[PDB]
Amino acid sequence: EIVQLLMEHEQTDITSRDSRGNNILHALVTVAEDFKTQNDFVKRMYDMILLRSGNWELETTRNNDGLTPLQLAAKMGKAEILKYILSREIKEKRLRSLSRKFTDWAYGPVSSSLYDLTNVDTTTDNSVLEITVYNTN
Amino acid sequence: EIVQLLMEHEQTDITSRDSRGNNILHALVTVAEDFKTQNDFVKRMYDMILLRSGNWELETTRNNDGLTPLQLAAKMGKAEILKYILSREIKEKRLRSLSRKFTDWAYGPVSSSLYDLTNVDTTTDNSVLEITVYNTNIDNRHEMLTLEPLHTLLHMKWKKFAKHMFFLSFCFYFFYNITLTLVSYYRGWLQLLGRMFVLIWAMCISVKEGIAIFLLSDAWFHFVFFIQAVLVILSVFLYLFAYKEYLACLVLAMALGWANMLYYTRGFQSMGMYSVMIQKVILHDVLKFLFVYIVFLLGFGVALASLIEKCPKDNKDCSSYGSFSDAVLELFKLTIGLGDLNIQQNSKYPILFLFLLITYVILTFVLLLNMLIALMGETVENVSKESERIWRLQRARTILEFEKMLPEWLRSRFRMGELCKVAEDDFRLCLRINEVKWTEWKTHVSFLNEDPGPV
Amino acid sequence: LVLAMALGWANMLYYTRGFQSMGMYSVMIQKVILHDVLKFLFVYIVFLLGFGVALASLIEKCPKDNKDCSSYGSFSDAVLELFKLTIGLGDLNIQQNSKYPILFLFLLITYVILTFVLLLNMLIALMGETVENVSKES
Repeated sequence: EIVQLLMEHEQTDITSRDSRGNNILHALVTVAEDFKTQNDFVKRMYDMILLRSGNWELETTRNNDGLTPLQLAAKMGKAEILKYILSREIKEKRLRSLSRKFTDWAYGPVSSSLYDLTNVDTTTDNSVLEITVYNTN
Repeated sequence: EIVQLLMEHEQTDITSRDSRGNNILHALVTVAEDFKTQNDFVKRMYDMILLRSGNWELETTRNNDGLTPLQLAAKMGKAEILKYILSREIKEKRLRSLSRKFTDWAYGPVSSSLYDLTNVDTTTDNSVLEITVYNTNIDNRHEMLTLEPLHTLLHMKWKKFAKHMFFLSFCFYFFYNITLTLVSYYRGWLQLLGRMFVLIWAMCISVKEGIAIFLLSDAWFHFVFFIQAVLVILSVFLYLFAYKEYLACLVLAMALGWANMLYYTRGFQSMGMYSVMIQKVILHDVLKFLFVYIVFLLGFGVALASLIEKCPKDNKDCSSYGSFSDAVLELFKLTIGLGDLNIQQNSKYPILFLFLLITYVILTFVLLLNMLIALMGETVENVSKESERIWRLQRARTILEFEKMLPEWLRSRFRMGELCKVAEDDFRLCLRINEVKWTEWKTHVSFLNEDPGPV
Repeated sequence: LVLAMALGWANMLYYTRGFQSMGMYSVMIQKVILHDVLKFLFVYIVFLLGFGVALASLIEKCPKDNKDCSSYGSFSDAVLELFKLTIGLGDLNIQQNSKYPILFLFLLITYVILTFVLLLNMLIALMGETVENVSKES
């Protein structure tokens, strides 16, 4: 409710980066240590916030470490949140641009779940695949 | 309801002590055998009673055995009640003076649960820690120590000093037994000083283990160290004298010491469970096998010897298994797999000889198989759980041994207790802990320190 | 050249990691040789050195101008005999050129027994880790 209030307030700054360089979503990604401890409320908040901000600006940012919150999800052990971020399907035609998980082919129980490889394809200076696989701890 | 009535009556005597010296709370502590059997109603009664009596008088009492109900819980196996006795938080500002579990720092899911160490800090003639750890006839000591304050005390002390002392003693003993090896292998001025150091260190450990025995199988090591040092001093005595037995006792003590090295291997976590496995194996599993193997050995040995009793024909080499000891030696050699298997000479019944031998082999093999099957059955469960618990117990016992070895002033400097103020001019010693809970969101109305931060 | 050759034939296991079954097999090899065995080898070796110096000291009696008359003469030779016995090839007999033959035999037997129970316990620890960690972690 308070999040709804703040994002309804005009003086709010959504894209504000902290002294550590992190943004809102970066914090949440630091926060979700495990599914059992929090009963998975954070994914709901991530979803609500992205639905309340229809831009790619947030996911496009980099912290002072030079990493996307997705890249930060890799640098940490965030798993369920990552399952949500990669598997993201939106029926809303206004915000459908955001959903990475597409479904373009379906005759019945069979379907084509089409996914997005932008920063994952091992192309631009790092990748979720490379980052994770070469990560430690 | 009846309790409410009685405590509402003025003629009641709450502090009344029995012919045994116990009071109300002592009795409940005697009766809390298990959570499952009683469905945990006693904790509720303890709580209601303390809330009906706003004084420290009861828990400050001592029985005729000279023990608080808390100390009585330690001498007993009461666990669930004890978690309440230590972890006690009261939001009521009138009775808040009683609660030992304080929470002075909270910004969110993070908080500081501050606990009280009054009788637990190993200070006043006994303590819950010392009492529990040195207690016997209680198998619940593990769950007792899994609690927050005691566990964190042990860890804080290990990170303070004890690890240094453990590695230190390990180094001393290492150099000691190594010097002993050099001596035993080579038998100027350096050797004399080394021998003097050996005598001194041996006297030290010998007197330590002697005092330990006087204060007296988890303690199996003490007697072993004692026997070692005894054999050492005996070797020294016989060395000076014109005797041939000095080498024997010396060597025996040396090998015994290299065996005692396992006790120092008990330090490491994995090696700890490993050594616990050693002790458990050699205690439970093997002894049956060895006893019964030995009686089999004696039987088949006398059998073979009797058959072999045929005349050697003036040649010892012609007669194998002639001496009973030689026959037993051949059998054990065979069980190893070096034995000499052959059609016997100077024998009346070679067939029966062979058959009895084969039967001994087969029986030994299946017997080995059965110590193995018993081993696996016990291990599948006892291996993981019992190892960690018993290991931590041993760790705690040794830690407290080191802590009791030290004087008061050094102890006073190494105290993990940090004093903290509490309402009503109540000053008490405490151990700060910081924990987190992500599930239950409960606003903190009761907190001592206004400014939420480590300062 | 030879040592590198044998080291390479050992490195062949790394290529065995390709196959699914042999993959989990090689993972089991690595996990075993890392966790289980090192404890056994360290503690075995210290036992070995102790009982070795023991046997050598007892054997320190004069060989009588005959090296063959003195077994366990060199510490390395004694340790060799002990490991040979653990294999099961050792020569067990009443020792000559010895002051305390009974003590010698007893120390030897104790070494055997300790080694055996020790082996049994590493096997215990192995199984205890294998019940769960074998399948999934592999």
